[PDB]
Amino acid sequence: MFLISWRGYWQELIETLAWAHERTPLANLIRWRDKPVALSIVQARLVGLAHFSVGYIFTYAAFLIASTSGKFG
Amino acid sequence: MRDFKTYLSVAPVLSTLWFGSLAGLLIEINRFFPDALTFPFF
Amino acid sequence: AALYTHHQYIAGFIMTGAFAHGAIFFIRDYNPEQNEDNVLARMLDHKEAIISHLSWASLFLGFHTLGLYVHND
Amino acid sequence: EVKILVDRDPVKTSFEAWAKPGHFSRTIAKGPETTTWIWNLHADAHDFDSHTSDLEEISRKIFSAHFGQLSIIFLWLSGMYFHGARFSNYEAWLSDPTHIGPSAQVVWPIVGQEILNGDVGGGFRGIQITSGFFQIWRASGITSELQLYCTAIGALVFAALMLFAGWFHYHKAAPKLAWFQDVESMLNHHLAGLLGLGSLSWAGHQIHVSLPINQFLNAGVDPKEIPLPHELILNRDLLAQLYPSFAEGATPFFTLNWSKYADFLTFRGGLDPVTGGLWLTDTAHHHLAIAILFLIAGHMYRTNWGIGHGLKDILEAHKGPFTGQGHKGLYEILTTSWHAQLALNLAMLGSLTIVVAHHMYAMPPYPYLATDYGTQLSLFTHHMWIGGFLIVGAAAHAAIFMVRDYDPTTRYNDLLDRVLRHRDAIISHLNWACIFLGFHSFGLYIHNDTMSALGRPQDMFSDTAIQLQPVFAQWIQNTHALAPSATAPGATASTSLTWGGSDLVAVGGKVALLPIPLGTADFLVHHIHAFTIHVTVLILLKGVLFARSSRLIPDKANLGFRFPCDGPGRGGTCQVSAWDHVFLGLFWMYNSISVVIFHFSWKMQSDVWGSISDQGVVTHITGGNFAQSSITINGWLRDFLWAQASQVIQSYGSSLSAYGLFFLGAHFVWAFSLMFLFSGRGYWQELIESIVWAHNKLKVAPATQPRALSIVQGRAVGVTHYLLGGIATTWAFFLARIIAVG
Amino acid sequence: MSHSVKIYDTCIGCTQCVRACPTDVLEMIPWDGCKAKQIASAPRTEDCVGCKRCESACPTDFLSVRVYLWHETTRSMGLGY
Amino acid sequence: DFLVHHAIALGLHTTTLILVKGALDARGSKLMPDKKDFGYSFPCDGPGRGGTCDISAWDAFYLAVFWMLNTIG
Amino acid sequence: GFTPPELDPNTPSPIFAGSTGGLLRKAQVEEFYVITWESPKEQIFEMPTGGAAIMREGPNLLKLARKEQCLALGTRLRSKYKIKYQFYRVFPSGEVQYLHPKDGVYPEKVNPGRQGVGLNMRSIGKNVSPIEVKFTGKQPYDL
Amino acid sequence: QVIQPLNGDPFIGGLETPVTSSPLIAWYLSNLPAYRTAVNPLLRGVEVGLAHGFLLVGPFVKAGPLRNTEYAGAAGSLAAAGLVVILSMCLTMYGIASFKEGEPSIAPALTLTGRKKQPDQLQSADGWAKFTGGFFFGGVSGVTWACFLMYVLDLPYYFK
Ligand code: CLA
Ligand code: CLA
Ligand code: CLA
Ligand code: CLA
Ligand code: CLA
Ligand code: CLA
Ligand SMILES: CC1=C(/C=C/C(C)=C/C=C/C(C)=C/C=C/C=C(C)/C=C/C=C(C)/C=C/C2=C(C)CCCC2(C)C)C(C)(C)CCC1
Ligand code: SF4
Ligand code: SF4
Ligand code: SF4
Repeated sequence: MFLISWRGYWQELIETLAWAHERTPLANLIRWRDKPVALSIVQARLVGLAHFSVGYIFTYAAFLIASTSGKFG
Repeated sequence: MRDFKTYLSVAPVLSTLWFGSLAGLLIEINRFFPDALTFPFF
Repeated sequence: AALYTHHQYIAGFIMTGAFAHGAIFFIRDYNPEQNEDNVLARMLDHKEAIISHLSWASLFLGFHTLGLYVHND
Repeated sequence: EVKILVDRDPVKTSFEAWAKPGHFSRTIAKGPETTTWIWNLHADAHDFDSHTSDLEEISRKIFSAHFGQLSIIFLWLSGMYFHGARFSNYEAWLSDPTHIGPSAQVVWPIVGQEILNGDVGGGFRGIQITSGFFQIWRASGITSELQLYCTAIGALVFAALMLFAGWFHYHKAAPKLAWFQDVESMLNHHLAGLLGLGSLSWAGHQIHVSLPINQFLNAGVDPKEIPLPHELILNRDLLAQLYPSFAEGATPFFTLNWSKYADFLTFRGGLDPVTGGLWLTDTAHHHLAIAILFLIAGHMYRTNWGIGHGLKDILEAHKGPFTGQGHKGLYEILTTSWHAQLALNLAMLGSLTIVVAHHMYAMPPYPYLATDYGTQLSLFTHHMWIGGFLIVGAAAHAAIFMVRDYDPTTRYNDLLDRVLRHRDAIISHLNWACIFLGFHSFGLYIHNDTMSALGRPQDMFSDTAIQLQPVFAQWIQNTHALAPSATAPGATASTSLTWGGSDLVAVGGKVALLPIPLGTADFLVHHIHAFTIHVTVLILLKGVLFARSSRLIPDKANLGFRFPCDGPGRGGTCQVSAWDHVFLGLFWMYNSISVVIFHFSWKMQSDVWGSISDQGVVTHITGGNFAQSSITINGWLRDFLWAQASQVIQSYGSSLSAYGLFFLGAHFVWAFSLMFLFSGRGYWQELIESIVWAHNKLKVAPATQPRALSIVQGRAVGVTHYLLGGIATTWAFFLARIIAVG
Repeated sequence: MSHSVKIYDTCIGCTQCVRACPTDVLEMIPWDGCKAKQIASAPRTEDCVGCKRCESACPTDFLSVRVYLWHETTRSMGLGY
Repeated sequence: DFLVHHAIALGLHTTTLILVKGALDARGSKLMPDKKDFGYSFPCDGPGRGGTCDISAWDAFYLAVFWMLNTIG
Repeated sequence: GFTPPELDPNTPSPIFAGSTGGLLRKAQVEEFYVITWESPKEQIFEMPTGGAAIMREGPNLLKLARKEQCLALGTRLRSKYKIKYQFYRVFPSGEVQYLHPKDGVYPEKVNPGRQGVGLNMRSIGKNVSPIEVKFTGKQPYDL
Repeated sequence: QVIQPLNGDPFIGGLETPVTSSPLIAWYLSNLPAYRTAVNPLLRGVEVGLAHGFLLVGPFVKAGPLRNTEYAGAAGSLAAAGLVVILSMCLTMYGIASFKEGEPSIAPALTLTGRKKQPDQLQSADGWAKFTGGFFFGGVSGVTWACFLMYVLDLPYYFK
């Protein structure tokens, strides 16, 4: 989803989320110091690549070790 | 008739005719010379 | 198995980083005036031939390997 | 005022426009300068709203395109009837439906593909079909191949008639705009003449043809010795032997003694024990009542005579304090916008298809349909996918209405304005609902997986653990089980066997239907379904509401309905168009329908489908492991995917090997889609530059300059290949698994 | 702290770069290097969002108006909140 | 072994093609002659000139990481 | 010598029924924009914050959160209804900055008295390579 | 006309609805401790902490890993107290992140009618610090009271 879905949809969603937080009683007392924005395009590409690589490595490592440890040979 | 022949000369119609003729030729060759793994004529 | 997989993934990541840092050098540190008619500038001179021949090799290998595999299947 | 307004010979029939590609618009008819033009030629081909600004020509093109679609459908139906007449074992299947697999397609003996001609039974070798046409033909009273041939010829003639009508009503006698805007007469004719008269005629066919032929078939009479359907029409005594009320004629109908017709018009319910389907008398009475209801429901709207209702007045009469002016102005919106009608009809037809799939699985209406597990699975899955696609297209065209056909200067609606004014509240509340549903539906699966992996099975959300029982659904099932007792005393049995009781229908040693139990696993899967549906609704409704403007791009409507982005500005404005919202919601509809069909397959394989022993015991296909395994993702991976994929990965060398090849090819296409989905146009264009240099070196570069696919086209290709691969994978897996073991 | 919008001397004089600006960054000033006797200028790049609509309408061989993305503010990130 | 070694060669050649194309077009191409002025990692150059997604050399690295992972797999 | 027109706080606003797309906390802690125009006829227009409003005859004042919204609304007014429009930026301190026509003339058409900012007297391909600007704050395009 | 613009202002990002501006809803929100501007933030924090720590004990006791053992009453309650130790900590960090020592309160100084109002001391360093301390004290007191009621004094309850 960091690789397929792109920034404008998430930014337009975050705008509505910010409106909801600014208009919710007992929650307007808590306000953010940094304005919430969507992930940058290069940043989202890096995040999706990191999730992809972590999944690749962890999945194949688990399969390899489990296959060679459930039977050693 | 000239416009219809021009339509027959457009890319998808001509490609369909050419590839259908080629596929028919290959299918008939595979029927008459089936299971060809080598070239044994020489 | 774990050692082989670990070191091969490490080597792949490291080679990818080597090419990435070569691109970084080309963007940042490359000086065309000090490198005129060098063996390094002539790569950029005939970059189209290199890229097209790499494309041909990859396309030929993929076409014929996938065709043989699909044929066997 | 409602007359036939038709202009004569508006468009000249000629091949001049055939010779020129892209004649419909101006920017495209100039000729190709790059390759992108070709793709554009296949993108604006059916966008009649962009070709011309006149509603009359658009409506005429729509009418003739509908005629062409009807001709294609009739051609396809003729093909199915022909392939059921020739190259089929329908006559063999009629004698032994419980042991002979239906088949209507045979492959030619070339390149070794004749292995696909499997031993389906009945002295026939061919591809086993799962469309359930044999059950339809048996329910229609068809006992010979000549009848199928006649139906195929008639459908060919009807396809030719539809094509001629499409040519005639555009090139020769085209309707005017006011003809299309007569919505009241159209609704009257489509409720009384299309649905009502069609239901009445089908009820007449079932009463006069299907009932006696099916009675003879269920009596064990050989199909070739059964009297022909016309013999039961000319000889009323032949029909009167089976149903004595036919001896009285139509006088009980005209004297309101309808209770005399209680032998072929029964409110029995349940299923036929002989065939495992609904009683055909029940279907006849149902279609009769539906015909009466539609016929008296079609005289509602006003026309040339002063009696009737006005749609505009009915809409304007409904307005409340919260909504202000109410539904005023919606008639002018709906009568002047084809996209709004397409959105409404697509949503309704998708929901109708979904409820059709549910009601066909719950009540098999054809003989020997429930015991055909492949037909049931294929029908449910197929109509689920069709409904999801139509529901997505509903929002896809609602967005087009909002971008193009919406304006408040004229044709202003108060309800739409009030919806657009508080759209942030709707989107934020639906966002919270999606997050809450996702957490309390999938984190429960994660919790169960972690508790089982940590060796704490008592801490999971299982039946032998913390129980989340669907008390409401179980109460509904119990209420519908006792409906014949108090609430519906005129019904002999319940409306289905999937509620409860000791009832069980088994035909030929196979279970047709069983009382389906509901537990914690069904609870978790149904809330997962709700979460996925709510997320898809969130994406589609956000696209529809923000298709015009937002806090990011105040002039998004000027950019169009289908544009890639607004540059890397504002941090990045990628996929801000409503088309990209549809493109994103396609994946989520795919995910939701995939989870739904996985749930259906596993639940009916574990708790409904199976075999009946002679002693009386029932053994299911997967042994009822849905209650304890489906509560964890590892259970879905192992006991459903891994366990049931053995029938599709081991199909090589047998008649089901095409399913294995399609499994592999669908995996390949799904992986191939990720190249378009993850990449961008600039890299491919820069590579095409080098390839163009290589071609230009040898004087072989084309005049049409090669260009990489556009951003929107790249996303479209990616999502199309993604859906194709991920759907064909499930198709091959389901078909191989349910044909090999069912 | 703004995106850097630069005008080069290859500017023909077409005002499409100015008409395509949604935040009124560019304007047309007099010049003498072309037939149109005018060139574009970017005095209000503090309001530039980076949408690059201006350089999507420049008809030269390469863009006479160039937007280089740079440090981003609340009005450069398109934030209404 | 022959088929899988040729698939390995296909993966190596394709990853090399992506990385070499990124390195040699890092300084610019016909679509973006002034890429060197935009640094190593930038999102795009807008939707103009047909569309310019993934035009940076960082994006070439990001695309080639997938092919490297597939080859090592 | 063009003088900027002063903002009139007592300007009536268009008839609007309320929307969730209006101002937020950014209008309080930071600036917000105000567009003023003169409608010759009481008609109905489409707000950039979603929904439709009914402008009244005479002067009309509308407060929005972004300059892009003000410019989009002004472009719609000029193209569709042919109304002269001016928008300002208002700070929480009360300061008003007259924004859009900086000389009273629209930026698309040439007007004397404008100074060139960001003007480079070279072709785009004559930019200095980054290696020649390394370890200095100056960018190649700023030279 | 039931749905109004927000305080007669159609150009503010909100709306007036019966869920937003009902007299009963406004009264209920105004009588909550978080909206008691004239009261010491210590007392409002004490009330909020008491309520939240009291309600937090139930889920931890009834759904904890030791919910079926003898240690269900104590350990889960301890977990609730631990959560308070976390929660106040978060509040403390908020009090350091937002408000400074030398600045006054940033709360609005007006009402719906537009009259002058003394700003709430909660939106200040000292006010939020007092609120957080009261929240911690009330949270531990409420957890202790819930444990005392359910398991020390042994009052009869349905315990879900
Ligand atoms: C997403 C939903 C979800 C849910 C509902 C549960 C539920 C449960 N888990 Mg599991 N779990 C999950 C996901 C989830 N888990 C995930 C993602 C993981 C990571 C792998 C785990 C791993 C895990 C572990 C390691 C353990 C549990 C355990 C438990 C129990 C919680 C114990 C506790 O300390 O918390 C209770 C916390 C609360 C403060 C509850 C707050 C909710 C309040 C009451 C909201 C009510 C809303 C209110 C009505 C709103 C309106 C207010 C009104 C005034 C207007 C409970 C049975 C424990 C156990 O084993 O017991 C079975 C435990 O040891 N879980
Ligand atoms: C597993 C699926 C998949 C496949 C098959 C490909 C295929 C390819 N990649 Mg892609 N790619 C993928 C996923 C995939 N990619 C992913 C996930 C990414 C990360 C974003 C990329 C990113 C990427 C980059 C960055 C590059 C490529 C390039 C290439 C080419 C490599 C050379 C070669 O193998 O050509 C052999 C060709 C094939 C395997 C594909 C065609 C399949 C058969 C042969 C089709 C024949 C048509 C058949 C008759 C069907 C008819 C169609 C219709 C009528 C039904 C090839 C087109 C490289 C390149 O462009 O090289 C030129 C390159 O630069 N890819
Ligand atoms: C009672 C007669 C009647 C009937 C049966 C229909 C039926 C139909 N109309 Mg409707 N329609 C009617 C009156 C009628 N209409 C009137 C009076 C108007 C003008 C207000 C319209 C306006 C209208 C439009 C604008 C459109 C339709 C469409 C359709 C088709 C969509 C449903 C569908 O395909 O199901 C499948 C149904 C069948 C195949 C069952 C058999 C119906 C037979 C083949 C139709 C013959 C009916 C015809 C009205 C009478 C013959 C005229 C004579 C000169 C030959 C369907 C054939 C849509 C379409 O698909 O057009 C091609 C479409 O675009 N209708
Ligand atoms: C929210 C309430 C509501 C709902 C749920 C529906 C739902 C439905 N309506 Mg719609 N409708 C509504 C409000 C609503 N409508 C209002 C207020 C009007 C008055 C403007 C209409 C006008 C209308 C007409 C005139 C017709 C429908 C039909 C239908 C059904 C479409 C059948 C289909 O799926 O295609 C399956 C195939 C077909 C039977 C339909 C063929 C295609 C039709 C004829 C084309 C629609 C053309 C329409 C007149 C647009 C012309 C534009 C003109 C101004 C230029 C669908 C279930 C159709 C129906 O009655 O079906 C039985 C139909 O004929 N609707
Ligand atoms: C029920 C009938 C229906 C009708 C009449 C329309 C009508 C239309 N649609 Mg809508 N739409 C529908 C349903 C419908 N839609 C559904 C169900 C969806 C959800 C997927 C959409 C989603 C949608 C989108 C996303 C868009 C439209 C747009 C359009 C317009 C132009 C269509 C176009 O030019 O394509 C001409 C035809 C093609 C491009 C064919 C493409 C090939 C498809 C994708 C492949 C199908 C795969 C096939 C089964 C696999 C076989 C393998 C192959 C080798 C043969 C037109 C008003 C377009 C628009 O208006 O643009 C401004 C547009 O952007 N529609
Ligand atoms: C397969 C993994 C995956 C996951 C987990 C998500 C996750 C999500 N998607 Mg994404 N998405 C994906 C793939 C995925 N997506 C793909 C392939 C696409 C391409 C189409 C998209 C595109 C997309 C769209 C278009 C939308 C989403 C939305 C959502 C969100 C709604 C669900 C929700 O909030 O429930 C709660 C969260 C989850 C179920 C995620 C897993 C959390 C588990 C249950 C608990 C983790 C434990 C806990 C946090 C402890 C942390 C440990 C600590 C050490 C940090 C959620 C963040 C929708 C959204 O924004 O609505 C709000 C939305 O509109 N997604
Ligand atoms: C047969 C044999 C032999 C030999 C061998 C050899 C001789 C080998 C070689 C090999 C080789 C020879 C290899 C190579 C490799 C390479 C590589 C791997 C590369 C890479 C590259 C890169 C990464 C790049 C980078 C860059 C760029 C991008 C640009 C800029 C610059 C730079 C450089 C940075 C002997 C006798 C001993 C023994 C027996 C066996
Ligand atoms: S900057 Fe672009 S639009 Fe402006 S004058 Fe130069 S070429 Fe024309
Ligand atoms: S990037 Fe957009 S806002 Fe900036 S100058 Fe260009 S058109 Fe104007
Ligand atoms: S990456 Fe592509 S879609 Fe995204 S902003 Fe750049 S050009 Fe537009």
